[PDB]
Amino acid sequence: GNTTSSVILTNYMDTQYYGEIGIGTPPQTFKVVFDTGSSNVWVPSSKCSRLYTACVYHKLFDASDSSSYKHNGTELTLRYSTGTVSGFLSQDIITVGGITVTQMFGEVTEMPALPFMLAEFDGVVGMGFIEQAIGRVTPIFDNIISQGVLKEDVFSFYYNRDSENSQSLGGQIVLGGSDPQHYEGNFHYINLIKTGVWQIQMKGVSVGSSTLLCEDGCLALVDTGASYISGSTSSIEKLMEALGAKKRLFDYVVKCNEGPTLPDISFHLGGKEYTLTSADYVFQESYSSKKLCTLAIHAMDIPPPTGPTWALGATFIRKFYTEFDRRNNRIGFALAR
Ligand SMILES: Cc1c(F)cccc1Cc1c(C(=O)N2CCNCC2)c2c(C)c(O)ccc2n1-c1ccccc1
Ligand SMILES: *[C@@H]1O[C@H](CO)[C@@H](O)[C@H](O)[C@H]1NC(C)=O
Repeated sequence: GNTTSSVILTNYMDTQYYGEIGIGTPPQTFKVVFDTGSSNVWVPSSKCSRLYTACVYHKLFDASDSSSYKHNGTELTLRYSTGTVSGFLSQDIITVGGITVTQMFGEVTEMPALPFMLAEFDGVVGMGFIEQAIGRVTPIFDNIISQGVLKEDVFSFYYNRDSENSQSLGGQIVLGGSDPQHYEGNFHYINLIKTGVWQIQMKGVSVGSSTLLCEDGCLALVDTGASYISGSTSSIEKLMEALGAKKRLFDYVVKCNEGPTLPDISFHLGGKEYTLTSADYVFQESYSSKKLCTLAIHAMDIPPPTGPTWALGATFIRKFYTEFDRRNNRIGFALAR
């Protein structure tokens, strides 16, 4: 094809980057996360019981008001690291930044308050492969590819650092290419181990001088939907000990005064070193000794086949403009701007 389509994203507190999609005729609009760590499209359904408070706060899809709706009704359960959703399959017309696709998506009827009440987004757009799609439903990007409209069989992610300003731009996804306005230098491509998962080989994690972890290799899933960089509980508990961070219920803290003194964290990928400074991974809300600052790193035990793995989420993507190459089954990284 000849076309490139861009989706503008909203940056919510550096943890959620969401765009807009339209479903049905006339379009019903939803705030969605474009997730490379999953392959299914879902939105909350009007058929969701209002005893799920998450369904009371989010925008619901009503099939009754869509003229393009095609019923299916097959049940589906989508299990994620942070929680689970259930619903049934439905078919309709989806609009993603100028591209219109006939897509099979989940109408969510069971949506727990934890974590979904914390979500600013209503639904999810899975950017993974059909190999990871629950119910073997064709993912949205495969359907866009089938239209033969895109210049390249690629998609890119730009996540902005700045969240507290307007006119700034929260982020951007480019379908069919990369925006050279948002990166500098050249892409360094790392090939995927196998097709089916946006996962690459990682050959070490360095805290300061020493390569404290992942010597003899480990895995790294490049997940656009993950707020933070994650590792296994054992890798994390070890990394956090090295930094001097204190384990809480869910997230790790450090004394705000100690934040800028923290050592650099480096990730060995495709023979290159991808380094994060303490400015990149500490939520530096203050410098007070009497205050605690959160780190944009946490533990996540991802079960097999995918895991155990590290996950390079928004924390990593903010520093490195990421290109997802479906044609050559590789991931490209470049310094973001
Ligand atoms: C963001 C997201 C998604 F895109 C698809 C499915 C589930 C989630 C929820 C969700 C996460 C999640 O389970 N996944 C798995 C599939 N790929 C995306 C990340 C998640 C992860 C793993 C984190 O390390 C940190 C926050 C997370 N949020 C989260 C963020 C903000 C508020 C509440 C939760
Ligand atoms: C739902 O869609 C799938 C497409 O893979 C089809 O094989 C199945 O029979 C459908 N069920 C209904 C009730 O339309």
